[PDB]
Amino acid sequence: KESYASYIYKVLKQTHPDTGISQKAMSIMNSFVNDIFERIASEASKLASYNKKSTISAREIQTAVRLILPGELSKHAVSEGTRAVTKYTSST
Amino acid sequence: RKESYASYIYKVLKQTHPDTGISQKAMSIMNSFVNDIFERIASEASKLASYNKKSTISAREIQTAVRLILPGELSKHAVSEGTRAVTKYTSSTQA
Amino acid sequence: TSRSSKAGLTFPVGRVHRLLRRGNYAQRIGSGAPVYLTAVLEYLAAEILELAGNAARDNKKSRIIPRHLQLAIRNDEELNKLLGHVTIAQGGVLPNIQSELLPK
Amino acid sequence: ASTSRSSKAGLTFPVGRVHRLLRRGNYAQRIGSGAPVYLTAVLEYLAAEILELAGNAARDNKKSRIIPRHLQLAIRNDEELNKLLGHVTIAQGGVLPNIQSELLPK
Amino acid sequence: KILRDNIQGITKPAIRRLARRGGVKRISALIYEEVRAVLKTFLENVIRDAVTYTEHAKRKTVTSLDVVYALKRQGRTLYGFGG
Amino acid sequence: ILRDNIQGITKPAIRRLARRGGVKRISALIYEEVRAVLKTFLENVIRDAVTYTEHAKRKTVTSLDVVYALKRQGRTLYGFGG
Amino acid sequence: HRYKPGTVALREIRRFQKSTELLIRKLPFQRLVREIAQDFKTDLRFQSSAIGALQESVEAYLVSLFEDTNLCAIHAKRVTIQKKDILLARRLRGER
Amino acid sequence: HRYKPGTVALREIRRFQKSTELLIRKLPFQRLVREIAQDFKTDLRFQSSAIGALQESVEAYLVSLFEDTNLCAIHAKRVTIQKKDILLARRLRGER
DNA sequence: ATCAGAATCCCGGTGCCGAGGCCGCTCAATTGGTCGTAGACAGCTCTAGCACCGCTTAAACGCACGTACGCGCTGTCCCCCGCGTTTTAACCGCCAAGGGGATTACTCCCTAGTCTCCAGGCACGTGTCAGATATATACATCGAT
DNA sequence: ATCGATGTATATATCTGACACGTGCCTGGAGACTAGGGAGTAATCCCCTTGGCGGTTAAAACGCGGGGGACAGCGCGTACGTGCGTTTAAGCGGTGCTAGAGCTGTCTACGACCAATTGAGCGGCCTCGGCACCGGGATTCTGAT
Repeated sequence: KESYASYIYKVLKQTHPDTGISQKAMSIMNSFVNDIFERIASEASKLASYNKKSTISAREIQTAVRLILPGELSKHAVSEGTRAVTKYTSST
Repeated sequence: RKESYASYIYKVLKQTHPDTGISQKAMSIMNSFVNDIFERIASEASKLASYNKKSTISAREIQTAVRLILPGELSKHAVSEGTRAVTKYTSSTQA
Repeated sequence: TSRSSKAGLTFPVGRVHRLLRRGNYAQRIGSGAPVYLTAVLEYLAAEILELAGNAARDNKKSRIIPRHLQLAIRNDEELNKLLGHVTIAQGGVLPNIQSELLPK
Repeated sequence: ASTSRSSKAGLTFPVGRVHRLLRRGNYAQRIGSGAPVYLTAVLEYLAAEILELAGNAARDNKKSRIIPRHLQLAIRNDEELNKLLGHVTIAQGGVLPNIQSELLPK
Repeated sequence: KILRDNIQGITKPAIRRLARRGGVKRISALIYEEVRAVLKTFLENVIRDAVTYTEHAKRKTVTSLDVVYALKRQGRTLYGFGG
Repeated sequence: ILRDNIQGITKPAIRRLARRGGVKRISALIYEEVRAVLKTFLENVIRDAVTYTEHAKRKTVTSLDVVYALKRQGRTLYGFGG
Repeated sequence: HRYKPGTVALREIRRFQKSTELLIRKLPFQRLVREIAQDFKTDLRFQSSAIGALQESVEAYLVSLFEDTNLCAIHAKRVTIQKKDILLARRLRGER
Repeated sequence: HRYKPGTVALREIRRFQKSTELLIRKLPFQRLVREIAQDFKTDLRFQSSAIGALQESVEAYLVSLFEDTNLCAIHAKRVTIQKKDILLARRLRGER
């Protein structure tokens, strides 16, 4: 049974390398990550369906992020996403 | 060619009310309502099939989605109408 | 010969089956699912149009306009619950004045 | 053997697992190459933000272990995440300590 | 056994504590019946959705995932029990 | 370029809106709050509609974009397509 | 002669509850919509039906808001609606 | 040494707003859940975590409802909450 | 109760424009055959949900009593309604232009599908330390004077 | 002002169970090759969006008088909060057992796919009748008497 739990622990130690996290908080974080993933994926799928497209690419994910996330969070998530995509494209 | 339910909504209206007419804006409203209900039921059935690790949408999933979405009287009547249609269809399609 | 006539329905069984195949809902789709879905849609459409026709008859009209659909939906508790968050264009509102504002 | 796609993108969350979830989730017939990377980066940013606010809340309470109460404080105290998670209930989260002014003595 | 009268099990002090967490300072005596009725309605809705999910899953035990999906269906998303 | 168009929603229009809502008597300070509520709701709907338009690489806002944005906001509009 | 200060308001209430037309003039609403859209993207164009859908949604939302404001005013043993009534109506509906 | 009728109530408000524990005794809630579920399907079984999730959701919903009731009681220049306040709060939330 | 005037309802006439019907066409549903696979069913395991008993003790409950607050009444004054007069700009129609949205055709590169391999992540196991509990205690706040 | 009660915060010590680390494995992710079709781009056309002119009239703005409704103050009585003794059942811990969740194996019915056919449904054109607008009499309803 896969979960985000180990990755959340790594991010937490990367941010604050002296605090632990309870199991209930781990379950809450995993559920929050799954919920956000589901919302973004469903929005991107509907968006690609409206425009008669048959593929999910970076642009639809960017537009879905701009749709769900509030303005400051949307701007920062878009900036980080475009940074990661540029890094991956340069590295390939 | 742009598809819609408008030409079927008229047949049902003439069946239930032989003499009443209906404007174009009501066609748009009824088409939107039918599309909305269709998309709601289909999405709910898709999620239902995804929860049970299945890959087929059958009458079972659609019936359970109908029970979930519609209020109690509408759910019971829609289930009765759907099961009657399905039993009539399987009665005929091989016999 | 058509699947709607075989099931005794007026709604298109084949078109609903194509829409279910193209909507990206599941990898496979059973044979009776489109029949069930068209039966449910036909019943709901019949209920809404019957109520709209009755509302139009009460208004002494022979044409169904958005006002009649709006009245029919808000005057039926179950459909109002089903369509609570839905707004109908050119539908207006239910005639309802609070008793506290009525005069002496 | 070769490097994980998260290391190529420079992220901690698994890009390949998100790609598998996108393929198996019945969202579209095709999935672009950069879509899982973008989604992974967004998820990592959101997780990092929540954990930063939860860690700050835990340090304020002089605690060294993040518990659901600190998640509730972090989410309900920030306006953006409260808009994002306004319809979300957190188990064992409690409520914000807010008292109406008229109920106070005098 | 068949159950009959367990709605009174939500005692008056329980309602008073729930109101104290919500910030209510002073409570009038007819509130309790209304709160019990609201509880009955909400639990009936959620239990109907969960039992429908369970009956679809061919199971006889209401799994916590069923309740989580039932809550999500009505928009009352709950974190901490999966999904 | 445009200036102060929230006054274009005149006081009699708000009065007529309140009359449909069943309001019999209106305080003088209601109008500014109603204009602010209008400006925020229209800002949200226009933001989502322009986002949907920008995705399709279009320069015109179609009725379908507005209908989709409203459906996303949780208030569904019937009779305008979709 | 003059009607009493209740009566004309009630007549208007009945008249506008019986009808289905749009209450806001179309050109002012159009200009407001274009001004608001000016802040997100320049040189935008609007289909007429899009502006009509926007106007219909605004009419429904404002009408529902005024209904809720009337109920929360009647709760306070008042006829007249104040700014605080609208604030309460929006706070309880989860808009603030 | 009787306290004035405000001050103990405020102490309880601070105590339960700093706390997190479940406020409803578990066994009566389980029995109520069983009684309610008995109607839809006989001889059912419940996982413990399912009942825990049900109780968490109920407590959160009732806390939100009581906050809204308190707000609409404050609107009427009162402190005591009456049944009409709960009715108005549910009517504005958009519940039946 | 009355009566006059303003508003609404109803009844009939005329018009007009949008709904209903008919016809050509085209492309989307149907049918028939083949093939892979998925889910229905049987069977085995072993987990956990239910039922019970016993002891404890903390929460609920019933009642007495006091007092703070809801509610009804009264006076006041202010500010919103309703109507007459002036102004202005919304709307309809008509024309002109141009630009961009939808369509079609061509191309090429990007992703599904399959294979082969291997390393990371996840149950199982473990140990140790932060926090829960308990206890003592200090401190600030409510209350009565 | 002030001190006593009192709950609440604070500091320390034992434990404990829950969290942080190690290990082995196995299955899901990465590299490589293939085809093919979906998406990017370029040209076209026409329709449908924007802009301007004019009038004219209905709607918005403005002034003003006044009345009725919001609001503040006051009295009262009763309903709810607080405290205390009693009792009741919730909680915890152990033990039982059996129903049923969960996993695996098998196989056959059933649904994806593909090519040919053709007839149902959609776009366009035309017309006439339902409804709307106008107008005028009838009825209702409101407010002052």
